[PDB]
Amino acid sequence: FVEPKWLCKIMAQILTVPKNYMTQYFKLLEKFQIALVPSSLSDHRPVIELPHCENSEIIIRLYEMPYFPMGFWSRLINRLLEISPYMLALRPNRMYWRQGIYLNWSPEAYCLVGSEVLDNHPESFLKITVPSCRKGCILLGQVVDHIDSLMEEWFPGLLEIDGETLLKKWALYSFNDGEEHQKILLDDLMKKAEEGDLLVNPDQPRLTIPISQIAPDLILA
Amino acid sequence: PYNRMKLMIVGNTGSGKTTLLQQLMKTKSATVGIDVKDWPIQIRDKRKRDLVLNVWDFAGREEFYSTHPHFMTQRALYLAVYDLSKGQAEVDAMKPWLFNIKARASSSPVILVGTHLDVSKACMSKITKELLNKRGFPAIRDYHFVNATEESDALAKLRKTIINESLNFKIRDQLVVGQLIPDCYVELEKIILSERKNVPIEFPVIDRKRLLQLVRENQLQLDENELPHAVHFLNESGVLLHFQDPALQLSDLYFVEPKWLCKIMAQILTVPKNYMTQYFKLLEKFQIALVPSSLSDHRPVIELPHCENSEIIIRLYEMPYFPMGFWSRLINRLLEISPYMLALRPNRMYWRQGIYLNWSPEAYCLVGSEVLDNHPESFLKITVPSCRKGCILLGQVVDHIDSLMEEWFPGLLEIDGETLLKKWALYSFNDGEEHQKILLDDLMKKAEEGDLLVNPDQPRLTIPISQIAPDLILADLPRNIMLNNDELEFEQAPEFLLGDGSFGSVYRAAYEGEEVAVKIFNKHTSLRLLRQELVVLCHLHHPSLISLLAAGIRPRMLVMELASKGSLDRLLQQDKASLTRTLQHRIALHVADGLRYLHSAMIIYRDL
Ligand SMILES: Nc1nc2c(ncn2[C@@H]2O[C@H](COP(=O)(O)OP(=O)(O)O)[C@@H](O)[C@H]2O)c(=O)[nH]1
Repeated sequence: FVEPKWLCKIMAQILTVPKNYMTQYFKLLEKFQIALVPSSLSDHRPVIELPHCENSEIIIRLYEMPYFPMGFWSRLINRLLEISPYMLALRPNRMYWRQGIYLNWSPEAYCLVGSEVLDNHPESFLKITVPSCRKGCILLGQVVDHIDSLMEEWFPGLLEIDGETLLKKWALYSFNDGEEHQKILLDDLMKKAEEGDLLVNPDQPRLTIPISQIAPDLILA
Repeated sequence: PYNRMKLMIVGNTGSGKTTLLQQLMKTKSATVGIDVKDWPIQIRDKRKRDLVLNVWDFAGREEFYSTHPHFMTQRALYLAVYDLSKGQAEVDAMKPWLFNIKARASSSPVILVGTHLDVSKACMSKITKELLNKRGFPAIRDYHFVNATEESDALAKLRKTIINESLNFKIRDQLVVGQLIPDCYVELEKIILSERKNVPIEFPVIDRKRLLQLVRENQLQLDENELPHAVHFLNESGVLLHFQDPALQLSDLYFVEPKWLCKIMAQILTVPKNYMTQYFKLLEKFQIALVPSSLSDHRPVIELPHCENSEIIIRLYEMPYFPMGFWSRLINRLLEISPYMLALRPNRMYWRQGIYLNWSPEAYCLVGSEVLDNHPESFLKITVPSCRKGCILLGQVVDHIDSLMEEWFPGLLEIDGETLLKKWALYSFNDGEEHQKILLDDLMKKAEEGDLLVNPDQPRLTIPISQIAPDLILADLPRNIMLNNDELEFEQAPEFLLGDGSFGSVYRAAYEGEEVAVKIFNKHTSLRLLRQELVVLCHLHHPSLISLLAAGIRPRMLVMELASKGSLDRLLQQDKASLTRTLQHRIALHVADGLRYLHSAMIIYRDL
């Protein structure tokens, strides 16, 4: 491509609306993240009543950052497009919007990534919900690896240590027996340093939780 | 004579209703709820029939539309005001309302009223006289171009027309305005009207004990067993509202002064510590609770697992518009009450016009409005996988929708015959690879039950009617049950082979070499009753309940095991000596075991 302003203008032409290069046109249209148009995806979370409530049947992980980078969700959705299967086959149900994916195989083999906003917190979050079963652990591993790879490849400044690091990965655990609520949130690096044992324990050590059912990407689960 | 009738003032937002009403009753702010009132018309003619219309000034704004179909009845006259100012398009903007008057109250008059005559476009009578007269619409009987905010010969003629058109109602020559009632009913109405004043304004509700105390404290001779009929009749006339249904805990509370109830319930759609639970119960009864309205109206992209025309089953439902609270009642009805198995909670993704329950990549179900090109009508496409669990889901969903239509919107099924609701079934002779599923009206396919296949002009192609409409052929049930008609040896016509006299239409036949008792459920009725009985019977499996052998569509029949010694009643009549103490005990034990198993499945065997 010589004279790049023409390429850039032509590629951005369709976001407001040579018979040989149609296929190359579509290929580089996907390379610019224009193709299913990832932009204009209604921006509105559709109500989703997951099969599994109960703090002892789902695994949550957050991803905190001051704002989502510009083309973050587009590249993420494109990256997660059926490239994260529970098994090693079956095509899953998928319900995209501008800030989420929600692949869903079965009532025990689903995965919902998607922005979730909290009260009294101007930051942005990327809560990931996943069932506690084996297939769930597999999905959580794949999703976390894809996100981490995207961050390291496109937005390096979000990982540069000065140290708030501008990206604090949380892991939501609930000592509260699953019945009670308000999952205590623990920074991921602290739990990594808590790999010496295989459990987490509160001030009252009668309670305990295995680190597998909190962050099964650290312990090889 | 009961001189009381409901006048309902329907219309769109901003068009003059409360101002027209203030000038109709000469009674010299956006409506919230339905704003009930009542004005008495003292007719000065020789027939000085002092009638009392109770008006219902319906709110035009859309957010309240979910609760309006609860307050649209037959024994009522309708107005329909439509703001002449924005002419030629405000008439085409109130066609939904007229279609809804048609669906809910199919035989009630409608007096079109064009307000805003001061500003401007009176040639809107053209579209009124061409498109709005008889093409699927609720029998318009007068049309006035009136002003509001001032009385004149226009409003005078409009008021006189309301009076006349009220008195001459005559549903099947009945003259609603002057029918007869037991005098105790009007006495009860007068004591209720007096109780309207002596009740706290913050809570006008009255208690069933307070009503009993009131009817006893005066000379009203209404017995306790008579009160339901009376209070329900006063309910129909819009005096007091009440809900005798025991599913709710409200039957002890009788809503007097209904305008307060309606306003209070619609209060939360714009935003007494004892009745919090009852509050929520009747909030769900009005379809307010998860708020089914304000559900973002935007279909979220859904990439189903299964493309390919030979792996999904489609069914449409065509109608000119969706009725007012249609999708709300439907979503509420489909709320996990349609499981693939007979357990597991499925994933659910609601929006304002869809549900999409989803168990597995082969056990999903997506109901939801789908709009087509070059078709102003509305559709209710239902997608479902072709497997067994899919067939089960399609059966349940179709039955729920059909039930809702027959219960709430009867006018959408009344045959004149376009019928205003044409259920399609999408089949694809195109081998599944190719596309453009040929659409076949369901009734035509029902008449194609003589065979078990559909065949095109080129009969080399064929499709089994199971993989098109498995609710007609008995495939939606578990445990495929058709009776292999080659092995049945039934003879219907002779009374020779009646199972016995007065067992219904149960006959005797020999199926697969053994004698069986075959009930002929065939009649003018549809497969509703047969499929209901087959669903109930298909999963019982107890040694003290009659076992199901087969079922057939040609004709509609049931095949069950044959009890050789007949019913117990005949034994008690004919051979009393055959019963001994051991046999009597065994019969009692077996019937007790049967009832025990039924109650273990939460089923009530009505009479025994
Ligand atoms: N000039 C004029 N104004 C009208 C007429 N009818 C209604 N309006 C205006 O329309 C408004 C009526 O609002 P309303 O119908 O009560 O709203 P609704 O309760 O939602 O139906 C008032 O502000 C009136 O001034 C009319 O015939 N002539």
